[PDB]
Amino acid sequence: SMSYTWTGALITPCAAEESKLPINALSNSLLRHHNMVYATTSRSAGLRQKKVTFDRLQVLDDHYRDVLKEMKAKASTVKAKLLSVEEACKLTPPHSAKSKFGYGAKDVRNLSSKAVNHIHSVWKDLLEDTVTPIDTTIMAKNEVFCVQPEKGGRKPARLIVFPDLGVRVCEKMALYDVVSTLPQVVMGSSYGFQYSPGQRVEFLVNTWKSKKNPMGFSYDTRCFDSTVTENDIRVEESIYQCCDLAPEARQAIKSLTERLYIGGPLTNSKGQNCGYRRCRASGVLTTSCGNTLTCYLKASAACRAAKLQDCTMLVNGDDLVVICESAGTQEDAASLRVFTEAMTRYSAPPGDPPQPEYDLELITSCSSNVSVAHDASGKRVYYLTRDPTTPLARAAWETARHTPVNSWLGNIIMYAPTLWARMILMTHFFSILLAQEQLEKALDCQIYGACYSIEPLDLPQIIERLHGLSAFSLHSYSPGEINRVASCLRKLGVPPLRVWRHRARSVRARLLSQGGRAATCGKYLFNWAVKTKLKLTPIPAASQLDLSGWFVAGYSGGDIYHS
Ligand SMILES: CC(C)CCN1C(=O)C([C@@H]2Nc3ccc(OCC(N)=O)cc3S(=O)(=O)N2)C(=O)c2ccccc21
Repeated sequence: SMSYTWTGALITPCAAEESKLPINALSNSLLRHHNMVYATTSRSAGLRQKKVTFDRLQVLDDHYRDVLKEMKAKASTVKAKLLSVEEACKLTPPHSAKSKFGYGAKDVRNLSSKAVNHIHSVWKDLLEDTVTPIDTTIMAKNEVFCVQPEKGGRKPARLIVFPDLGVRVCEKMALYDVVSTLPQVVMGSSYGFQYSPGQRVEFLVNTWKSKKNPMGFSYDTRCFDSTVTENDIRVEESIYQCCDLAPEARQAIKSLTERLYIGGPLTNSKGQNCGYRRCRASGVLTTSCGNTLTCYLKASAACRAAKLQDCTMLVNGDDLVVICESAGTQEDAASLRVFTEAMTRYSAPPGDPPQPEYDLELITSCSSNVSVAHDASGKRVYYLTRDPTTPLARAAWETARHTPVNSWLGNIIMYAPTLWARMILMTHFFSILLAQEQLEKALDCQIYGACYSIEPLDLPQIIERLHGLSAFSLHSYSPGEINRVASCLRKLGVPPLRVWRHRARSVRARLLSQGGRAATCGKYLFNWAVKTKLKLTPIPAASQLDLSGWFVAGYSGGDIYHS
């Protein structure tokens, strides 16, 4: 069973692709070593194709079937509803790719006769036909990274595979409720997407402390989407079908599974046949839910095979971390080899070889790790951080280019308590917003794969709600964290933190002069900058903002808009 077969036709871009970091008058203030930042293009698609194309062997034992039975029993308690055409239409992003059948995303959102009637026709076809493969478009992703020597230096572009807009709206009708509600029921506390950043830290810290002698490890599956087999996708559907569903929903789900999710023909941007997929499509509604379930199933069974004691898992898509009871250094090493052997048999072999870790702060999961700082009272506060290299490289790109998704805003929200987000990201971008008088302008960014329109003036309310008032007063960061940030700044040629402190005093003063919500941004987001701090009190506007739906489920690749 080959993950892909290829015709020879190239993966083509839809427009001009930039690989070199764009530079304007503002670039140098953030980053000096411009040659270190690059974007992935279709020119490296061939290299990705070779990496993602392989034979999958699967050997399924009693542990696997045992866990599946338990998952199905939980799934059987879920009652899910079909979305109406209108409800599905409103979940479509305004700038989502247009249909090849004579309408765009804005037509869908406006409930135009042409769009709605076509969607009805696609739905009718799904109910009637459960065999005919549905067309997909294959594209190379344009993503910004910093060069990383020993990784081959530069990573090839990721492959995105997605069906037509009409099909995407139909996916929503059939499965939006399922993928939003089922994962937490089946996986419980192990489902990562139910957690805000602070809630994730809470879960990780509490889990670590619950063990007598804790040991943890992240498990990196090599090219997870390609490891997903027809079996896996059919198993996922069987889980979905355990739900209390309308007969209509059951038919649509069965059809989508057979015709889209299991595999299908690949078409480039020019309309040429590129080949065939027999693995996970990155750009469907069930991608996040399917991957989390599949990873959870394989990992749970692998934990049993390895006889891991008092196991606790945390799963987000392909991203897996396990915390358990240590049996000793040699014993743990042996246990992880058995775990890896089990995962490999299930068709989930490792990329990075898994290693036991006895320091929670050194465990990276969802590209992030738990670190410790101190609040204004001097009390230890745990928070989520990461290596700032990619965030800052993407911030550099967004400084000189308008982008659909503003990664900097998402990074400020999710990493608000961090040294680097506060000192660099907040300072840099609020200065930009002040200069253009664009503080009031709402910006698009993605949280857990879903698109949100967010006003930067709401940041103090957002940060207070998610991270607490402590996020505005954190100090005395860990030596490891300080060292990592320092290494990043040297690498990228970012001005030292002392320069950022000086700049922040100016940014703060400007914001305070503006009045209104801008003054609140100055007071709260930049209280770290001044030597004599203010009191900091709860914001009345914070409880008014609707933050439900932010941390319920993952929707990466699912074409989801929540506003
Ligand atoms: C864990 C989280 C609190 C911190 C890291 N983080 C994240 O993990 C995500 C995120 N997580 C995640 C993990 C795994 C994942 O796998 C999807 C797959 N199909 O394998 C997809 C996602 S996401 O939903 O695309 N986004 C994210 O969107 C994000 C955005 C801004 C800032 C931080 C983010």
